[PDB]
Amino acid sequence: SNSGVRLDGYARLVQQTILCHQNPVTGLLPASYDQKDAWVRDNVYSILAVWGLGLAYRKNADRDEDKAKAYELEQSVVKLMRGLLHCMIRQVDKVESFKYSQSTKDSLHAKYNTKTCATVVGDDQWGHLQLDATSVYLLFLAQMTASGLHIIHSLDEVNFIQNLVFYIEAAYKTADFGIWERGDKTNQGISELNASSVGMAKAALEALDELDLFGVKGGPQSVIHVLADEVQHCQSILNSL
Amino acid sequence: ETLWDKLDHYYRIVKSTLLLYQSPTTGLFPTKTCGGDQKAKIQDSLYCAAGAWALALAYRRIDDDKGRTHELEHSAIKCMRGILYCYMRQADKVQQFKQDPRPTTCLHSVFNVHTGDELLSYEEYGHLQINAVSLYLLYLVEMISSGLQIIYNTDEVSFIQNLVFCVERVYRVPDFGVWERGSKYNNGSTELHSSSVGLAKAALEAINGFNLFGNQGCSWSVIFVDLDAHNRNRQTLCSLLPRESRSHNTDAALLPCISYPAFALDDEVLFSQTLDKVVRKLKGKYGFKRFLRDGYRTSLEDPNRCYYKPAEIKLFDGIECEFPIFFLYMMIDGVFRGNPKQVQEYQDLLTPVLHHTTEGYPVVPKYYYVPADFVEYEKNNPGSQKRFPSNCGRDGKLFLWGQALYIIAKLLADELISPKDIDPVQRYVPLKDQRNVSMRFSNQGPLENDLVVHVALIAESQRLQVFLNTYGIQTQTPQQVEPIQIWPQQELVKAYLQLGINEKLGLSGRPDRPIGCLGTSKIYRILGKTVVCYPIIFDLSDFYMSQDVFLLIDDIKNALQFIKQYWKMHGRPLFLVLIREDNIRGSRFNPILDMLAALKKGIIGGVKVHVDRLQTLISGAVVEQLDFLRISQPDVNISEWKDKPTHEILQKLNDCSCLASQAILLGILLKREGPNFITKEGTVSDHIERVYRRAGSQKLWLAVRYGAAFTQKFSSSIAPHITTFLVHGKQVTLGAFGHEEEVISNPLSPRVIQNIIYYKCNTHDEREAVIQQELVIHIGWIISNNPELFSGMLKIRIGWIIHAMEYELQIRGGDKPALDLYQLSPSEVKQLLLDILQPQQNGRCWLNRRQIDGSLNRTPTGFYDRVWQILERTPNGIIVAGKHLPQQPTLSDMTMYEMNFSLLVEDTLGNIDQPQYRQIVVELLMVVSIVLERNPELEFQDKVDLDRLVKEAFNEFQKDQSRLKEIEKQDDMTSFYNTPPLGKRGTCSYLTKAVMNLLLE
Amino acid sequence: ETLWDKLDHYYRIVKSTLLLYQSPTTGLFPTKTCGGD
Repeated sequence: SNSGVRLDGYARLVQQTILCHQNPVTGLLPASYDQKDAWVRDNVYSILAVWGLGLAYRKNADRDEDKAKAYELEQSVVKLMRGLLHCMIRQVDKVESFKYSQSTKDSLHAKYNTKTCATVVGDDQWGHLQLDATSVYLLFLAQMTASGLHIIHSLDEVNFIQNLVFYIEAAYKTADFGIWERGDKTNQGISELNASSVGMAKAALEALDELDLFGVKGGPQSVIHVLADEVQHCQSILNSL
Repeated sequence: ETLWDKLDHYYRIVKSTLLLYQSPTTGLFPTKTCGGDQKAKIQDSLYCAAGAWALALAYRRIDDDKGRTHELEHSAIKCMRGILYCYMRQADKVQQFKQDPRPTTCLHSVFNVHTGDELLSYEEYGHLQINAVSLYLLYLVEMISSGLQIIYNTDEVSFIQNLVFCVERVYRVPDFGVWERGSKYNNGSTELHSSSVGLAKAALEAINGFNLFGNQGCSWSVIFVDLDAHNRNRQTLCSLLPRESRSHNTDAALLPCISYPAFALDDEVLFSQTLDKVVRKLKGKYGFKRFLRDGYRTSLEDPNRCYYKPAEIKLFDGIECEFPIFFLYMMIDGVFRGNPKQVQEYQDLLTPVLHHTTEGYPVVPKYYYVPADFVEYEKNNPGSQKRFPSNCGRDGKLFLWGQALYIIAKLLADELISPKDIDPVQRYVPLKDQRNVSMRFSNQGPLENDLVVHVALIAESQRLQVFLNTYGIQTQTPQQVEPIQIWPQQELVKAYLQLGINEKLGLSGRPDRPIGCLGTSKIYRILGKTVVCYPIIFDLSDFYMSQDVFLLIDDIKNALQFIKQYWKMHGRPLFLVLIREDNIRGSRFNPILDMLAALKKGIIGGVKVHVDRLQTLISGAVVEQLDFLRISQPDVNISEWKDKPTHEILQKLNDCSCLASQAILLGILLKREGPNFITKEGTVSDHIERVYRRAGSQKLWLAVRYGAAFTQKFSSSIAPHITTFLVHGKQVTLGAFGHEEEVISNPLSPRVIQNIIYYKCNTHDEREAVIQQELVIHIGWIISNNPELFSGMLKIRIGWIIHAMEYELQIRGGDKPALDLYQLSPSEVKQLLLDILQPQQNGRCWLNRRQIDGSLNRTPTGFYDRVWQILERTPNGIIVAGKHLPQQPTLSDMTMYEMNFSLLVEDTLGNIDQPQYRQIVVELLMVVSIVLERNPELEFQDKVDLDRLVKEAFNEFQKDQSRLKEIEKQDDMTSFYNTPPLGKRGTCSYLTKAVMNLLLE
Repeated sequence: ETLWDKLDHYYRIVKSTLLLYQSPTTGLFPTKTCGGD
């Protein structure tokens, strides 16, 4: 059929463009070019294509080969998201320090490394403040949890996610470098509030209101609890600016 | 000695006994090995083929078999192909039986062996037998699962599907039985048999979800099954399991159905009880008899009367033949159950009776008979004398079925094979593996029931959705589930109807039948689109009880209980519920909140439920696939307005607003002019439908009932109720009180029953049709959920029950005029019926209680046996209401527990006009029975006149009342009715005094 | 006592002895339960 031919062509294009540099074990694709680093934002945004391909392939599979292909795509995106979660969970001290007071020194690094998931730069050689990346990551994680892709295994990860919720819950009064990593309009960056980060964080906070991470087979303690005042404050700030 | 000698000896035995007389033209064995008989059965050839297949399976274990296995596989395949060709030769009969089953349209079971054509007319053999087809299907699926190939092309798949469709409805049509005689009297009547139902159920389990092409198959080798038919077969088997038939207390034919061929009794305790009863009641020195009082080819039997005369069965007892073939079945059961002692004891018992050929080959004679010089001596001493071998025990005549069973039993005993090899499908499992099987036991274990059922909530309108949300109720509109589609029940029925159509032969597919709740509980995929349906309770119904929310609460609760009890599929069932905006209707909006809040709580009367978004439940669940489609008060009186002209009636209809007058005018117009007349609002039928729907919307019950009677609509569930009433043992009679009544003793087609009831309705009254329908549905529901309530009643009559609750309501009204029952709500009608059905207590007048008991035709427990013992000890007989019950015919025809004696007693007792008089007579009979049983010295000198005894008791009561209360002689015995039977001076004392007066004289 | 009590007791002992010392980073148990090996 024509639909099968189009799906095969799209799968070939995706394989030749994205999947060539998946970097297994770690599961993080390089952030293009010969820089040898893994930016969180681009790595999260580089997944919607394969996720949509798998979602479209699942509903019309009805065959061993197509079901296997959908299995492979879903397990690949699960691998990538687990790789994302590992690097963040390796830095619990940083988020614990950031939970009290706000400072640039106690913030998570924005550019993680390749295999062994180490640090590449110090705390005084890059702007390590990007709430938008964490917000969009949490929002998309909630979305794929809703679709039915298991991403969470251990209960301690639920506690880490709850801590990160408080880590990003103060985005309406916290200044950041920005999406472009250049501070304000000019150079010599000074932290300044931007509406994009607040809009990114508001939907992420709204998404995880009741969505359990254990699927339909969860328990009494399987959901993330969020407030509502912060959402209203973010909405008011966005409307004002 | 190695295995070679034993296998060679078995080969010689088979060649000299079994395969010698095989017909090369057709591959099917005949019934007679001498005289050139041209008749053949189906059971013997199939059993011989199974024995050959088992021998070949045993011989397969040698890599140097020299082609011995190949010949046996080829012979079995040829026999199966010949039987399939013979079955498919007759095609019109299958199509006819699929629509109107009857002995005329029955599939032929006996035909000539030389050309595979019919030889004897159906008027001399019946040809109605369904056990053979079920056993053939089971053996065919067993052989295919073994690894053999029998099906050639796709037309055979369609033929198998049509055979399954035709056999699905075996739970209603009576059969001729395994022995072809059926009733013990042998008069030409068909009755239900439990063995046939068990075999059909086993085949239905076996054929479900199986690839018919063997190793390879994608979508053209599967068979689809309906769960409702399997459930009904299971219920019928369970109800009719203790007794094989109403006329047979026990029979030897119950053995191959609770044994290796079937393995269908998974109850342990009841299976053991039945086995012990059969062994105790049918054990014999030379084998197992067919059944008691069986005059089958005995010495007194003569070949001049096909049907036995009455009272001949009494003379035929004591000379029953012996069949040693059942010893092999018992030995097979013993080895299957791992009880060596039983195997040894039956082998030692079978050793002396066995015969030998000229070469010493074993012989199993068919039956044993007694010479004519020991006819009377054997009666005095059972089994002390010796019998004589039959003709097929010396030379020239054999028994292929018996020899095949003997060799199978010997092969099983010699440990040459294993029980797993002979049962590749795992028909029999032990107690420790009944944990995660399909269609038999649940994952929770046999003695556990804690199933959790999923429930999905779907709204109907956005306004209703937001109204529910304002109160905290969460429902989703149908427009927000765009990927998911919700279809009614008719679409699935149409899709099933489209299946199973063949043009080469002519196939109509699955008949248009409604789908049960279990079938709709699944999720289907049609043309790549998921299809979900809701139970038929939610769809709009023209009837009136669907507008009562209490009835809906009760029926959804009953459906939930049914789903909980009879769900065995893997995965949780799916339940869909819809709420309509017209349902609340203002003040009737609170109890809906109550039920929905209870549903949200999690528990509904001890049944656990789950509620969530439909899309979440759909994802991660198994979806059924249907891939065949792509391949393929009134101011008008009747008397006053009867003679009015047509134009006046039309004007009155046009300018009147009352519903009752409009309905009566429409009825007069229909009766006089006809349904094709044209009125101001279109055709007569359209106007009647419109006014009926308007009455239903306004819910005024009398007008709705009148319109329903006009529309001639009937419920599609009367047949299950009548069939379960018949299988229970009770009887139902349709008619009106004080008028003609029709009695039903066997299941009938819906057309005949509909015609009879509609003719009766046209004869006597107007709305009794809908009242009778509501009464029968309520009674069936109550007996299904509370079977113990209807204990003591045999003949169920709707009209008498109607008169009963009418009398009770009139009594309750008292000074207030009695309310009309046509205007009663369904909840009030149900409450009244449940109140009258109650076992009744004191406080109220005993005359009313006796009237209610007599109207219900209630009988005391043990009344039938007491009557039988009285009749045994009554030399003359009992005469009542002018009817006579001679002792000699009832003693020489019937037995202790036979149902026809009870039927005759009920017919004799049904001539009593006053139900209270009948109750008093029954109590007097019980008193007489107890008194006579307690003392054997006193015996009756002549026939007793119970009317005389009742008159004497009434006169004695009159004298006592005159002595005590100074009451003069008053006519009628209603004063006797008012007095309770027990107390200071009860009726029992007067009955005992009359009894002693009769005994003394 | 139903199976729930025994299963709950097994859950408590497993939580108190086995799953208590699981490492969230790698999911591998250590060879010593004390001293921070």
